[PDB]
Amino acid sequence: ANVYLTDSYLKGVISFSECNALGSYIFNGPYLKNDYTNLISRQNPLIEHMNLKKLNITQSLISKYHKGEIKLEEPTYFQSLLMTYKSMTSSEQIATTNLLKKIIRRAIEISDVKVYAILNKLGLKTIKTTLLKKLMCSMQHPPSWLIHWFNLYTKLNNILTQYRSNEVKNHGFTLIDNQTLSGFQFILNQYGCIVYHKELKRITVTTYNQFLTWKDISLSRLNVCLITWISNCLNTLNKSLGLRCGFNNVILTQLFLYGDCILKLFHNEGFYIIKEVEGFIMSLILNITEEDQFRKRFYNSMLNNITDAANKAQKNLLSRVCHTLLDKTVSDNIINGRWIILLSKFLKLIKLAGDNNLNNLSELYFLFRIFGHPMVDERQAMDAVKINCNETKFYLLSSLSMLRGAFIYRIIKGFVNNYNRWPTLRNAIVLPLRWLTYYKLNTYPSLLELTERDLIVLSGLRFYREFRLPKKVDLEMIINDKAISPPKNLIWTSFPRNYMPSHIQNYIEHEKLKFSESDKSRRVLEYYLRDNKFNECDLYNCVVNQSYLNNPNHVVSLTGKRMFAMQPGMFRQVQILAEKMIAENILQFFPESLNNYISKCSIITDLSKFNQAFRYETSCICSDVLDELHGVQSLFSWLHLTIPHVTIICTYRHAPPYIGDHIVDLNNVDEQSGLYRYHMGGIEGWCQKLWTIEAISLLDLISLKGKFSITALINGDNQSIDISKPIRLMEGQTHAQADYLLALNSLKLLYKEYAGIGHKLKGTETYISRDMQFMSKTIQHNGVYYPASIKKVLRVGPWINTILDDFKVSLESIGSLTQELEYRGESLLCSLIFRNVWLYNQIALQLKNHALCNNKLYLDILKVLKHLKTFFNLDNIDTALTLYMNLPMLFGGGDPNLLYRSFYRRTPDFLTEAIVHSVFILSYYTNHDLKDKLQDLSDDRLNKFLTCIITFDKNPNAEFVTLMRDPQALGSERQAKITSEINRLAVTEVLSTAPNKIFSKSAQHYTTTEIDLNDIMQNIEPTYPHGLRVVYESLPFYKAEKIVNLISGTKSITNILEKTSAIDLTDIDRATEMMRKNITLLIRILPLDCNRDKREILSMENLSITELSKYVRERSWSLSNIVGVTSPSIMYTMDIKYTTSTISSGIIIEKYNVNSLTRGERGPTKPWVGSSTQEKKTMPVYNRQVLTKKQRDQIDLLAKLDWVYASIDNKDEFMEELSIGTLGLTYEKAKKLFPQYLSVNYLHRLTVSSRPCEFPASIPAYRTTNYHFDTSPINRILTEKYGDEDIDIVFQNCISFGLSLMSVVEQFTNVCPNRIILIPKLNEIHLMKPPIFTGDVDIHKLKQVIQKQHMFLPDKISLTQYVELFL
Amino acid sequence: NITARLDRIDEKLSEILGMLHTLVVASAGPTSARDGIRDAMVGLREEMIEKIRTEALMTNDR
Amino acid sequence: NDNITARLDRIDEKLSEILGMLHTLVVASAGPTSARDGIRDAMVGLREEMIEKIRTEALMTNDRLEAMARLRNEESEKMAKDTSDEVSLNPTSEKLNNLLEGNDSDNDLSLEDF
Amino acid sequence: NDNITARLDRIDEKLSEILGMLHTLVVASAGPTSARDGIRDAMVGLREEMIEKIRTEALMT
Amino acid sequence: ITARLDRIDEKLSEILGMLHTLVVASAGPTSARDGIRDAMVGLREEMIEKIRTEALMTNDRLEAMARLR
Repeated sequence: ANVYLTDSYLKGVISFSECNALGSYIFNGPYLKNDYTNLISRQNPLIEHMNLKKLNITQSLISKYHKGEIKLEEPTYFQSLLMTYKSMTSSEQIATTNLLKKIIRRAIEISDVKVYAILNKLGLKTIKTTLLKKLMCSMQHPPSWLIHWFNLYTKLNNILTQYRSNEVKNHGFTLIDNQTLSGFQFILNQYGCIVYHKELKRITVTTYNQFLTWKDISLSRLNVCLITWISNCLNTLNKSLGLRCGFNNVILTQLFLYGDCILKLFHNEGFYIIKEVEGFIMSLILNITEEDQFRKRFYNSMLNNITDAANKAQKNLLSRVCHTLLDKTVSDNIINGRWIILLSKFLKLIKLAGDNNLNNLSELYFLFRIFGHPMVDERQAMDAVKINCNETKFYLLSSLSMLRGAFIYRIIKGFVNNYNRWPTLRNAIVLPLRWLTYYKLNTYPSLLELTERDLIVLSGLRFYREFRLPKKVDLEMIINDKAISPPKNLIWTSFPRNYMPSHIQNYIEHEKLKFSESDKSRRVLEYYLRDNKFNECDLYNCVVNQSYLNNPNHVVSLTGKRMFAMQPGMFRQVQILAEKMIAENILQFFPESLNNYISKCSIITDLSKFNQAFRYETSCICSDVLDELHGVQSLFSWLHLTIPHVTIICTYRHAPPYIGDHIVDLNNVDEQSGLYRYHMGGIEGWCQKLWTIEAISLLDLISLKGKFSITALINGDNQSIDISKPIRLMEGQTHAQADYLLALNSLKLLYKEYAGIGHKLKGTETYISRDMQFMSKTIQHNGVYYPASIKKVLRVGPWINTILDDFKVSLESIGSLTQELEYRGESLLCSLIFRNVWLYNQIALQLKNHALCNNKLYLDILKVLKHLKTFFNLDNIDTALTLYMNLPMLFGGGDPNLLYRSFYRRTPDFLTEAIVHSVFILSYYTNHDLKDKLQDLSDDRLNKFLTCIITFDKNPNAEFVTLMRDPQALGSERQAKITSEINRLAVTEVLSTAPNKIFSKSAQHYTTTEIDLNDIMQNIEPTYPHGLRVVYESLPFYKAEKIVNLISGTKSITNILEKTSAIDLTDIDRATEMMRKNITLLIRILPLDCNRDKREILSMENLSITELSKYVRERSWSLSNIVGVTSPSIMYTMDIKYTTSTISSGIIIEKYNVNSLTRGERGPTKPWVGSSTQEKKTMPVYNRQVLTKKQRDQIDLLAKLDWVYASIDNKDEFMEELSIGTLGLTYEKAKKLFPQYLSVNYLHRLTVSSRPCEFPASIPAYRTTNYHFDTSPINRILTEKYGDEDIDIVFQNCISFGLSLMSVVEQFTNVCPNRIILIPKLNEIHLMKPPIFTGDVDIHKLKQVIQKQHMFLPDKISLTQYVELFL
Repeated sequence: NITARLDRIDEKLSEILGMLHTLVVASAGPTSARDGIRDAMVGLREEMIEKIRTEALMTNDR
Repeated sequence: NDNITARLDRIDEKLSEILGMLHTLVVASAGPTSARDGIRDAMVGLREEMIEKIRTEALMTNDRLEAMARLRNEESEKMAKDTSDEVSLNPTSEKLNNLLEGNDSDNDLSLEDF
Repeated sequence: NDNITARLDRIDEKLSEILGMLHTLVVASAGPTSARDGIRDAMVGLREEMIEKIRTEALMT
Repeated sequence: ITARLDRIDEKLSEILGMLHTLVVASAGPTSARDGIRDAMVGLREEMIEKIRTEALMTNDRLEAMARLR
């Protein structure tokens, strides 16, 4: 009763060693590399490889190979073969061309509804609009390149779909298909892929992940061609509709072909050359943005980088394939050196595609994930990092002293800035007399008056404990869905038994009897679930006692996923704790961890391999400061104290080491490829924030040594250094020469100091610039932003980013991904049409091919379409599908992107937005005017819809705990369910059987805790769901709920404690039932009898959509008043005008740009961020470093509760029990730590996770600078109607609407309007005054919730901790 | 004048202290943690001494 | 009294002598031994006695001459070329640049023979 | 004198810390296992005497 | 009298000697040695004594915070 659902997209990596093992066993020789993997695979092959080799088709192919008839090639040869396939003539051609014509026509017809709605609301007004009629005339003949990529993708996806379906139906199914892709024969499992080309007499062996990568390549190229065709047709109709980039697609297809030829000529090694082309595109960008010296230096460096990569690729290929079965596969164009002609032509095609255009050049970053992924040799990457991590570094003691002193100076300075005093010094007698004055005055000198001698003096400072370690572990930070490394003694369980020697197998079977079930887990989740002796103070005791030091169980496991490193559970705990302590205590002191001329330059360094150069002597001189600040020892120094004593092993399944007989300890196994010891620290990812703040300290030290200002910004593996220095210009020296000279000297100094602390910068990682802002992978020149938005939507396809192929999550992912063509690409129509192409594919074409729900979802959607045709009196099922694909997913429709999302990003009421979207969409059929007041005209279709929306059978169940979990929930089965609600009972049933008594006891009391949590706040007669969320987040049930919600997103929840990758049939049935109910929801929301023939149809005369939304939300919960949730929809409330009325009386958005177009331009105004008005709160004066972060978060939550619910009849008892239960203090003691809120309206100002903090527009930030808004004429109207009374209309969204509206009107009319005037509908705006809450909180139920889920309560503020608070 | 000489001597002594303390901290590396001598080179701190204090005041019941 | 000045002069002489030895002092990071059998302590000797150990293969380092140059506070030609005003092209990158510059179409490579 | 005496006292207190750090460096830099085990045993004795001292001076109640 | 500069100079001479001892004890393994455990200062008791004093000064702060409790 267990099925296996394989991947439809490349999620993992393509394995070099899996491919090598399979192909070496199949062809009985070294396939890709002469290493131990091929030998062990030929000596003792896996059962799944033996199954592939023993097939009849495989036996015949091996017979042909051993006779010399077919030639063995590398998977990149066949990638180039596949991406060229166009064999079959006129039959697949007519079929594919007809399918693509149909998809494009249907996508334009579905987009017509929204385009009509938008043009009718803006006042600009099967296909009704003229624009899309012209577009349908333009797009009725798909070009040959698009047809080519679509046909290839369709064939590969058909092969994959057939395999996945028959693999669900049958375990062990091997697909053998030589008819789908004509000419190729595929032999596909999850354990291997054998592709054989007959007329070329070529055969290759590869993996399932490589077939997934090939299908992803074909999909990515189809998506590039599709987006570019849509955009080019849109720009032919209107230069403002499409994207700002314009691509020739024959040049793009030639690019694809030439990259494929580079990957076929150079084998797997050719991805070096492919990767070095980002530098070429950046050089083409800098030839436009930069000045002669900077651009020339970058161009020469880039050419050297590309040719060095190509020479290294050639050498490595020739050295790898020399003693393998691929020795005769290297072309003569490699040794001829005539590969440089191919590379030249590829680069020339890239320069032609860029077209000397920043838009094309920034968009061309999709080329880097359009050619696939390389097979990464795991042992070889191990060996590459070994030489860097075993090298002895030589330091001047003064360099280490200055680095430690700069770190200590930044600590002192940030501590004085944030806490108004120096840190507590335990040896303050070491400061001469000049620093004693700073210490006693609680000040510090600036970096200018600072001296290197000062840093050397500060390096001698030691500290007392300022911050405290949490005593109880945060289970949210320590639990995840990744894998855990086994102990050192159980490290051989990471390889197949066939690949391990017999003595290793006997030793494993004997050693499993000496470890617990947590130490034999292989997963983090089950590592913690199986711990029958788990204690919440175990990590704290391990850190205090240094139980991680000299631990025999320590090992570092490396996996091909850039060599993702793993270690056992204890040490992973320690690593996560050190990183969390840094992130939450120290990163506040390092805010960049997120004359006649002043020279300026920019230096960009790659910090990806910065960790490998770090030793104890350089990182722990600062980790010791962090240890002293936390009263602990070696917690932040744990890496360079423990890792040098362990063994670094490559633990990929098909990359085992050679274990000499009689040797069974990993620390005794001979050092070899993929196995070495004495790793002198620098594991990637671990201790990353420490090394970031050390880089910031070194940058301050460099700024002090070079006497120039530095504005650093270290974002992950890339730091940007803005350097400024006031110079005096020499005789005839230009500003550019001065900037370049500053850049050169600063580069010399940066190199010198990094080499002082042991890091050898290389010319390929670092480049100097002057003005070009290239940070966070975004091109930004002269204030204008240049997006790479086609790169974000390369993987848009049917079953994307979903669990068990969930239909709804797939639609939502398609919409969310395709929305970046409008948010970044600044094209509403291109985003819309692309999204509709792929949504139509998903719904109409791929829904009948579900791997687990074979065609039940399609029959359900056909039922829904017939119901919609009967309800809305539509012509056929095509009109019904067009309507379904435009109805909101809240009501059961298939539209993931509501219309408000095109004008502002956030909203405080999803129900009003869904109703407004439905009104705007149904105006396409009812011919209602969106510029008029709602009217009854002749058509009761919108009347019927609204009647069905407000009329339903009330059926509330657990309303308060549901409004706690989701303050915007509906109830009475009026909305679609999500997987966390459907799966949570299964999660708790599974957790109740866990050996860990924390999870077990929290899951056994889960139903009763929910029943009590529903009773706590059930008699507070005005219902405030956001205050309910604040109550819910202050209780320990919230952490349990987060753990359960994390677990419920897993595949096969029931098989979590079963040690299997299979999926239980009960999980499949649960997901199937959920999908079917979610699909057919729109039948139950829109009954054919309208649910009321006694109550007549609703009258839309003087109808408020917001009053209707409030009524729906209250009736669905059978409550009387729900406050602080319903808010008007600004897209609906605002009437759009372009001429000044009698008196303005609206929001006036004006264009300050002088041109009639503002896309790609910047204006004088400040960017619009959103940034809702914040609270007014008085912070009490106390020592906050004495409290942990969770304790201060709990204090903030309890202060918000004292603010919102200050008027309940039980407030003293409520707050007393909350303070005793969650903080351990009495209410009179805890209240002295509460921020006191000066804002009267908590319905406006309350800050919850369930409320948006910012309200941005659906427009890039650079573009908001072109427009000026004026909310003065609307203020007088709002104050003459609601004088000094608060109302529920959001201001930030009202300006976001106007800005995005200016942008959209420019898109649709090819001219930006001079002004736009938003006139509000006053009947949609209501008062939002904070209520007077009546009723008593159930104190018994509150304390029973606290007592049942006590295992997740935070640390209590001690007496020892409370006395230190006010010293 | 003698006070200026003493203040310069104190500055030089502070520099020597910084250098020698950086040396002490950098010399307490992997081999000192392996040999169990690192807390003698870096010092005892708040958490370990609190552990000592608890061990000292709950021996049997006192 | 000419004695306090002599005392302070001797004191400042010894202080300068201590600070000189402290500033010519090089730390070699702890790492594997020669026989790859364990880790050796961090070594701290004088700058010349450490440049001699880097020279005489006493401490195994990747780049002997560049480490010895950095310790000697001299700029080796590798970092004089990494931070140089002009970046010179390799012969391979010279040929690639000659191929790229100029729409002379002298590439002349037919992809169908591939 | 006030300034002279205070400065000389601070100088002596700095020299004592210098000598202590040098004692640490010299004792830990001696690289046989003998000195390492001696430091470890002295550290187990220091913890024991600390525990007993905290106990005896807490017996004031 | 300001004749404690003699003691200061004596301490500086001790520091110089012990610094030379440290830089030879770090790397004098081959020719400055015929066995192990060279003739040196080897006085770990002052190290243990400074560890004692510092741990006691930290315990004093802990005990003061406990007294305030």
